Amino acid sequence: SECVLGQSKRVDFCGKGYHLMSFPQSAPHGVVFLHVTYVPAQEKNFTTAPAICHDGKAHFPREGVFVSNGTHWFVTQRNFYEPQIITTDNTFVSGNCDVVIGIVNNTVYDPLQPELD
Amino acid sequence: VDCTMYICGDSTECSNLLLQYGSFCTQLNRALTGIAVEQDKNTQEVFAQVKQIYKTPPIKDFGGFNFSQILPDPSKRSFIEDLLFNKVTLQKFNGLTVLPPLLTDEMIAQYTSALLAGTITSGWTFGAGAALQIPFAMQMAYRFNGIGVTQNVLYENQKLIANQFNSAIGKIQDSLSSTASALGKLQDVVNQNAQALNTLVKQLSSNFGAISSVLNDILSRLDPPEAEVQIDRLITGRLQSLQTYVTQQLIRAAEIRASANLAATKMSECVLGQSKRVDFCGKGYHLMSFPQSAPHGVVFLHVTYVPAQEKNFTTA
Amino acid sequence: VDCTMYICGDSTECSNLLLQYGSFCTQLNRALTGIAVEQDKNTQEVFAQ
Amino acid sequence: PLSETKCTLKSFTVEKGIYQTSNFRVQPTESIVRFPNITNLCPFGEVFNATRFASVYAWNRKRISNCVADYSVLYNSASFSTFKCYGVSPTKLNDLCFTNVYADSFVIRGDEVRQIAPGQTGKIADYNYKLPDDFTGCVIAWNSNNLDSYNYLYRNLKPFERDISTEIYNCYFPLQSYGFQPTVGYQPYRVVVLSFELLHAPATVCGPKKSTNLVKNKCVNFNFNGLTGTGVLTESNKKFLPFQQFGRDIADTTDAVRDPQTLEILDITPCSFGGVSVITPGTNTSNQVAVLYQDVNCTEVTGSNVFQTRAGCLIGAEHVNNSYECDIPIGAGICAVASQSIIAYTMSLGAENSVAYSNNSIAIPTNFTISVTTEILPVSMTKTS
Amino acid sequence: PLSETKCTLKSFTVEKGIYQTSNFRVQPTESIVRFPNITNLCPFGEVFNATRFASVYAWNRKRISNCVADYSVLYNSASFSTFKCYGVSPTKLNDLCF
Repeated sequence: SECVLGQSKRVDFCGKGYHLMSFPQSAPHGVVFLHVTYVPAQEKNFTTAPAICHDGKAHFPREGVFVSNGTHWFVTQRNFYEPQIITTDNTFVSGNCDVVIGIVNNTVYDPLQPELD
Repeated sequence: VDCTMYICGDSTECSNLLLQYGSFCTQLNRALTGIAVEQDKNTQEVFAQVKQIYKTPPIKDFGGFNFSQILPDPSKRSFIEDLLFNKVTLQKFNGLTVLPPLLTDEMIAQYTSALLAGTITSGWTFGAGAALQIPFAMQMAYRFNGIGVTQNVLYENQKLIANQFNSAIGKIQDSLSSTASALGKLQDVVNQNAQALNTLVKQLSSNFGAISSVLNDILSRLDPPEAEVQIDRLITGRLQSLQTYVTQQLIRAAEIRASANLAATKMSECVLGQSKRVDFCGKGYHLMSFPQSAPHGVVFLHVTYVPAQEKNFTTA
Repeated sequence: VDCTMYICGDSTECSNLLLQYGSFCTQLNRALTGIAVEQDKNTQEVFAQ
Repeated sequence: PLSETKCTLKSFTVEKGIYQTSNFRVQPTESIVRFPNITNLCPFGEVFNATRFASVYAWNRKRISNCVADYSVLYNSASFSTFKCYGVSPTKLNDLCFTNVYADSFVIRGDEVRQIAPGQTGKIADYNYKLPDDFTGCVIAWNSNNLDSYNYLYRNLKPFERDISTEIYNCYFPLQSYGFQPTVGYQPYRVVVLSFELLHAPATVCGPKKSTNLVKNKCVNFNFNGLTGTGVLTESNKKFLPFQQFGRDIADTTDAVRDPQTLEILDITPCSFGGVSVITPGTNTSNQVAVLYQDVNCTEVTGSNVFQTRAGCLIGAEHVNNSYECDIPIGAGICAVASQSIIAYTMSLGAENSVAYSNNSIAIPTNFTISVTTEILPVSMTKTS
Repeated sequence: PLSETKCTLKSFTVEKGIYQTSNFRVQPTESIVRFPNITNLCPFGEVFNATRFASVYAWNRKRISNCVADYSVLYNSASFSTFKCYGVSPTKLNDLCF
């Protein structure tokens, strides 16, 4: 009921990994499930930070995490490496950036400013 | 148990008298060995949920959280597991024996430390593949965002949450050290099993209608043509008692299997991840869970988030 | 259920002839009271949420 | 050792695993007997060879104690008519010791000689003599009308009750007398009954046994004063009391006993027994087999290569050092075919790695793999009727 | 009652709770017996004190009813030889109605 008709979010209930789908199969005196699951591989390590100081404001990600390959900071989804320039359309802001423990200084873009020129 | 020895007790006459009852002895032996082998399956399904024996780093900078009272000590075993092992106050004489478990308490206390070291260091990930390190405050922010509260509410309040977690760990250690009847759900099982074995061993002082309750006595002062009937009475009584014991043990082992299944599911879905099931792991919104070994079970410590000091507003 | 009264029925000689059967009746009484307490715990766990 | 598997499983090929084939118990030897010191014949002649035996109203009783009683010198004779023992085997009374002996004697009819028994009704069974819902020693009735053929008289009473009054009890006296004359229904028989007691006090009367020497700290079989047992005898820190003859903890098994000849208290314990279990790598692979004695210190037994583990003693398997995955479970942290032998190691839980944890580093995947995993679940059983 | 608890639980100390110690029943008094009013003895002598006992070809049979019987006056004597009652105890026959 919960793995064939839908998609279970219960850990290790219908496979080893993240549940995508399931196919049932009959049997002599039972049932055989074949769970199709998604498993990440070929990980890489980056430098991270909880927020970002920008002109006295603290920028937190909207969906994802701040990563750095040594030089420059991008935003990714926490389950895959697909980096993107840090802008204002994907990082909300709350409070002055003196409280968060471990803020790094960096730049945050604003796609409206260049369109003004 | 050994049926031919519990019933007779090294009396060839009684052995011959009993051999004519079919294979009841082999059947009871089979049932008992079945449940004895199922117990190890229960244990390995609850605890062996991990693939590698993770380890904790020597530098402890977990954003201000104090995991010293749950992480193991190089003496064995953690401090809370030792308090648990102390909170419980638990033979082989005649046809009875107690097999040892397959996993020593050392290995179980090592499993419940691998799981803990993997939960503090990687979060959800090690239960779905390889362990992907993450600073603890960011993992806690992921969890907060999971329960519906934005992540900045943690980074603004990291110190207060660390202090509350430390004070709650202290509260649990005290409530364990002081209060009696802590692990009643395990003392109950131990007492039931021991009382059943006690009744079994005490059922050997009954006559069931015979002249005496000891077999070598009737063997001594009577003739085989008459000794047949007295030995038969004792034999049928002891057989009925052994069968009763085996059936009640079967029922109790089925119940214990259901409870170990519940515990395995709770480990898989509350320790390896974050449960969105209401009141499944704690009262409130689930953040994380830490397992702990026990004498004959497991003890979960669920860390949950509960709102307080609410206000009233007008809405639209 | 009570053993000594269900199976004997207030007969002193029957009770005497029954005392020689160990403690089967105490064990059955114990089992029955166990399931009674469990039937109480069931409602206590379902409704007192 | 292997063939017991092929027999316990009723097959010629058994798969891998660890089976329970049988038990083992170190059989005892050199059985001993331990009877009291006083060894003098008992005077049964001053009992059975009398002539003045009272009537059915005042049937006599005498006590016997403080001797050794040869019973096989009376039971095996043609001198008695009915020699019927209730609860005891007549050919065995030369091994059982008693606390006292009660010999009751009287003279009754040869027809009414059957009514001296528990469970019979009649005249003397209901008015003169009775036996309870239990056993007496034996009944011994011999025809003695040759030396008897009036002076013998007889009348709700209980077993072992005496009626001494002879009064008229509607004026009718109830008593009556016999007739002594060689003229079948009234031919008199001289009858006695022997009554014993078992395991209620120190015993003094029993037959000609040897009272052999004593042993200690060995699994021996003893015939200790009518109490027969098997086990190892040890010395006790405990002490009994002047009024204690033996002891026990639970379930009617004697756990300690004082001596009848030396007043010394010894402890009795069951001698080493246990189960045996055969770890086999499967017959299709090979035929060698390891064996383990459960809860046994193998100081008591083949012993080619011995390893003493928390589960028992293991023979036939080599204790290897480096942990591997678990092949065959043994218990208590041991698991067990590699390199032409059987090995017994300490199983390990898996690869031991430590994730590099830092407060400013993270690990993010770059590729992925989709997988399919099977899972089998039974839903029905056969509908037997 | 506390002694009955300490006895039922094989212990000199007992924790809280509610235990079942025993049953209870009001014992009856002054037993009664109610037999019919018709009390006129019947002649078992006209059965036993006879000589025309037919042979084993036509072994005679007679019926007895409508009386308060008297069984002791027969059983208690030494007149007979074999007195074996199948299913009943002779000393009880003075309490059984047929």
